[PDB]
Amino acid sequence: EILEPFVDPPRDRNYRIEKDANGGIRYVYDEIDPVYDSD
Amino acid sequence: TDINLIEIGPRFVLTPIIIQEGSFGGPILYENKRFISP
Repeated sequence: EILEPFVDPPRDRNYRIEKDANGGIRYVYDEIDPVYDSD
Repeated sequence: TDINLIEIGPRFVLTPIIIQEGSFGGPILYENKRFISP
């Protein structure tokens, strides 16, 4: 199913999109729980 | 009975330089425009 006969056919996230204090882009990651590891 | 204080250990002074919003980056929230570096 190609529409235009001689062109090329058109063609796990760890952060959150949040507005920062200044007004740009701020990334919010998964918080760290302080549970002690088995090792 | 009352209590008195006897000093133990670390006697040290903290000149504020900067306070950021991010974990170790992000926008600057507080900047101390007095600091004279060594």
